[PDB]
Amino acid sequence: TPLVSEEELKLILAGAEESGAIQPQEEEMIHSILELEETPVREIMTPRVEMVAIEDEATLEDLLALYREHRASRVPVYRESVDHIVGVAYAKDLLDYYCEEDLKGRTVASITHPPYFVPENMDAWSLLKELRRRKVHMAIVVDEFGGTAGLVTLEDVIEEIVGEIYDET
Amino acid sequence: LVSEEELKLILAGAEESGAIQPQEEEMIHSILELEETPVREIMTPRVEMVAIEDEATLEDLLALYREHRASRVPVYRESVDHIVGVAYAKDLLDYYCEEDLKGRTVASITHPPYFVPENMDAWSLLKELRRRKVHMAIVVDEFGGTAGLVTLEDVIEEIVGEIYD
Repeated sequence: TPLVSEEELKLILAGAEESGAIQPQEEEMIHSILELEETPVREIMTPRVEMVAIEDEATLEDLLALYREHRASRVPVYRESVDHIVGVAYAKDLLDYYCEEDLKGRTVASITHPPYFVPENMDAWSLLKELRRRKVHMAIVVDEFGGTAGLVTLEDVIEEIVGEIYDET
Repeated sequence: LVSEEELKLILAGAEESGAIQPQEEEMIHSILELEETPVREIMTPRVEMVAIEDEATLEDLLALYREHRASRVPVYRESVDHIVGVAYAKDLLDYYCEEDLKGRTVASITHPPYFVPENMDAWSLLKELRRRKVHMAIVVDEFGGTAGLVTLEDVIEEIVGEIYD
């Protein structure tokens, strides 16, 4: 019945927290849902200078060594430099070859998944929708000149809703 | 000071005013429904669990991963009704093929389990998973048997919808 703007809705959500009608984390999650459409992926991505990446003609043994050193479960794959991403490799795919053959016998290109590119100013609400329907849960973020701006994952969006939960061990 | 009755009317008013689109309001409703969802309704039941005995070798675990593709595997002692931990398949990458895989068993890499009752709500579960920094819980029945398993992703999918595998 009441005519309610999105601005008013946010203010009422704070009032429901103070009223104890909703728990503080319930309010924060609902508020974060509302902020998704206003959050560009540039603010939640792993930036280019912080991402773990590997060249396409490296071997699965190099990828294994990379995993043991940095813990990155998903690794962008590039040809000449990190500004030319040609796909994405998953550390867990090594388990299909580990101790079954010499990991030096295959290149990373042989297990690479096709990349999904999103611009820096895409909003996190749109990103959530796009990521959910695809079999790869990460996107390569591209700057306004076509270079690599960074990486963003479905997990990164989820964490904006529920907070950080757990990472490594 | 806003009552819980008003909050539900206001979210309804907000969709009808154009403030939020229906998917957004579906997500918000799911958030508010988490405390009324028992883990029993979102868990993988015992009859669909993939589990491994704790004295199986790391080689057995690797073979099981290739057959069934589960990244996290409950670990049990005598039958699946005595879960003693959880094994993470990528931890295998940290062990050498030459002797660790037949020299070690799943018990060498198991993480201690977190047990919850069947009627625990998904809101309480989410908070506990956050506090304990684990992504999985073993759901137990009233008699201490294994009812199933429930994961952080199970809860997330209640909020955002199905995630294509």
